[PDB]
Amino acid sequence: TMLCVLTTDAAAEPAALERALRRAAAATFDRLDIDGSCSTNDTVLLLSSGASEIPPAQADLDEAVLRVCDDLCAQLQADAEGVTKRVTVTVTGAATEDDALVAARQIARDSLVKTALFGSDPNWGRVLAAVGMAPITLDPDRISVSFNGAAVCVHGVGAPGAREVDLSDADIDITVDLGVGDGQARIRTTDLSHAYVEENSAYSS
Amino acid sequence: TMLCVLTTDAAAEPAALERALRRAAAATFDRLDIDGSCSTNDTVLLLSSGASEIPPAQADLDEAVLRVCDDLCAQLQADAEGVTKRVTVTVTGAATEDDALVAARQIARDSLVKTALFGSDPNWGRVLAAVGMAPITLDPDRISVSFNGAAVCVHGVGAPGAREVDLSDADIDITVDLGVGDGQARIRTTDLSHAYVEENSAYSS
Amino acid sequence: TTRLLRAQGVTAPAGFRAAGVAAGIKASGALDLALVFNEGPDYAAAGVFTRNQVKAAPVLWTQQVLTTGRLRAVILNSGGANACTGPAGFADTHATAEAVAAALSDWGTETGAIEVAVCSTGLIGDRLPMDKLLAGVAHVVHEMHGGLVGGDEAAHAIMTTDNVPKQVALHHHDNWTVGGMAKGAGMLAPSLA
Amino acid sequence: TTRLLRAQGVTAPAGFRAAGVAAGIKASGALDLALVFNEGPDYAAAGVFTRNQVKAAPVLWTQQVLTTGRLRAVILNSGGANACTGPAGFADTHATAEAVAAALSDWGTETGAIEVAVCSTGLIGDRLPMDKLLAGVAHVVHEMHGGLVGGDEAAHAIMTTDNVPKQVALHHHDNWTVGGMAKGAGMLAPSLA
Ligand SMILES: NCCC[C@H](N)C(=O)O
Ligand SMILES: NCCC[C@H](N)C(=O)O
Repeated sequence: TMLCVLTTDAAAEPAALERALRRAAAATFDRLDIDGSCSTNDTVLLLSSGASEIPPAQADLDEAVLRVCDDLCAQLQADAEGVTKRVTVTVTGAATEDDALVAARQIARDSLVKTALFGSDPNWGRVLAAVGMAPITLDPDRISVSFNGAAVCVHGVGAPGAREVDLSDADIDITVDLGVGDGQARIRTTDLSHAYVEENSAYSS
Repeated sequence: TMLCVLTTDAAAEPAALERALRRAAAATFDRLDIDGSCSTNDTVLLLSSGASEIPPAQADLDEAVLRVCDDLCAQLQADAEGVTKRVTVTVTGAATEDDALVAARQIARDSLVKTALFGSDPNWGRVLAAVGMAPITLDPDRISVSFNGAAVCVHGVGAPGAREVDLSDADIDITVDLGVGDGQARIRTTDLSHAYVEENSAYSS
Repeated sequence: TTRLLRAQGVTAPAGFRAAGVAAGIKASGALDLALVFNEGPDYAAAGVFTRNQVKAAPVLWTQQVLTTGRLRAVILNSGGANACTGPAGFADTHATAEAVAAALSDWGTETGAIEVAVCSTGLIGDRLPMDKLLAGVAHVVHEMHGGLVGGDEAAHAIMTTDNVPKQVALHHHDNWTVGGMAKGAGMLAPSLA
Repeated sequence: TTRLLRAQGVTAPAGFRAAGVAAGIKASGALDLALVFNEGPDYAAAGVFTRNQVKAAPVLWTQQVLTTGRLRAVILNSGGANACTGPAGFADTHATAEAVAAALSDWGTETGAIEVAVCSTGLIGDRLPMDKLLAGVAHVVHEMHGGLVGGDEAAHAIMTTDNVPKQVALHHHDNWTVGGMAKGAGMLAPSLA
């Protein structure tokens, strides 16, 4: 479960706080996916005391809430159950914005991607297996993948040196281009480790 | 990847084999879900030599192929990478049969359900969390859950005797009734264990 | 210059008190109950919630409360999600909202139940140990302050499987602040509306 | 008395030969090439394949082949998926079918590539070692027979991360038989059409 309380002494009406919370959550919380299990208790609350008596322009309210949520998301990612890799999955070149998000979630949730990432293996094949299952417009010929900047997959086939890519560092960036439009999306995830399994099986939580 | 070759000496034209195979595949392989990762190589083939010169009635051809595929599925489940629990997930009482299948797949694929099962933990909460995310007709007040024939949750709340069920045995049935129709379906799955993580992280496959 | 700062929480902006107490909900005796308190003048609020069709009582309650756009406070416990607990469970949530409202009226502010938001996290299917929780409410209302260590105790108290709390505050250059605490390490894939 | 029996496989029905050989595709030297051969008189076939939008060259080949409803043979390798290998990958599948069809013609049954189904399984992205594969093809056409041990070997040969093989055969009381082998232990969630 993810609980989140946001307080502000900025002055805004309920309609204005709703805007800032809905845009922020949609762009951050809705894109934080650690183990694919959505809980029965998730709440984000935005409270205004207005004690500064300054009413900001909407975009300044939006932006500020957005950035607070994002940073919380990063801290959440960094302290996920048994995390050893802070994985960001970006999908670009999709047919629509939604397609990209669906592609990114598909990759981030996949047991094989996550266990490969845990062992520092740049098993890019598993990434392509995963994304091929996403209910989106896809051309297996036009897919490219980079792990931490280094290309591992070029137009559907292996890029020279792929299996040599170093993934021993905690941070891992995955960019997947689908070359079918320009929709794009990013998901924060983590790996599937022994520590995640021990923690979720050794005791009731 | 799942590869399967079926052979038969029954006399039967391609269209006869096609019906048998498609019916068999839908009821068996399409309902085998070990780790939720669908391959790029999955193939099932059915060949006929006609060497018996006996053309069976189509229902008996269908039936024979189904029984063969179904037993193969059991074997596949029994030998799954790092398997400690042979898990059957049954959803009954759904609005339609597809909803039941979708609900059972949601349960079977969930990381917290699988890890609970690895730990022999009859955690019905985790099952409820998971099923709540399935895109189907659902009344949360009407759901019941049983492990190995023991009702641990009825009418959406805990049943007396719940956190006392013994799941130490390797075979585990989860049965979930939705109470909103007569649709039902059954998935074969397995637990998420240390060995599964180990096998998929220590080396490349 | 607009500075985004960690180790700073919900008490960073003005018009807010918070604390966190060991009510005894968690066996460990760790911090498990947290309050956030809007001090006015304004009482505006927005919320978004899990789209899961199994929604815990605290959520269904807080969703009703939030149709008014007003909040005086938020009470949050860990050591129990109070989910799948039926009519009685929903009543525990209401009795929490009411004991908070009362404890605030006895502290100095005229607060009723429909102004208090409720949140829970932890195991699903268990009932809250209410005599500890209600006693927690009295103690936490008594201990709330506007200082930073208030955001802290609170951020600490909402943790379940977390190893460290999650805090951030943005001090905007036009002299207002947005602060935040969050929790959650597992069963973590928000689908909010 | 209709009976379903394990320890029996693809050479249980009459009209089929099978074999499995070690080709050196696997660094381990374990079995990795399987052949299933239809002796006749009939050659009727049906196929279903992964609905994954990324399909391996063998899947692509075998889908075109099955539009005829006709098969004489299935050639299956472990130790490499031949997936995500592009046009060159497809050419390798074509050449496998072609070598299988040439070896069977030499052996004494006229066969074209279009009558040969090709399967692969293993790592995604790696190219197949063709010299080793094509040497195995020659070998396996020469070892194939209708004995149950032929089925066994074909069944062992298709294994990747499996520890035991999978075989079953249903003997129907009207004296026809359905036999079968399977493999797969991970990346296991078929969605077939
Ligand atoms: N191990 C996963 C526990 C999930 C629970 N909703 C919590 O937040 O503690
Ligand atoms: N451990 C995952 C391996 C998956 C692969 N398609 C195989 O069957 O070998």
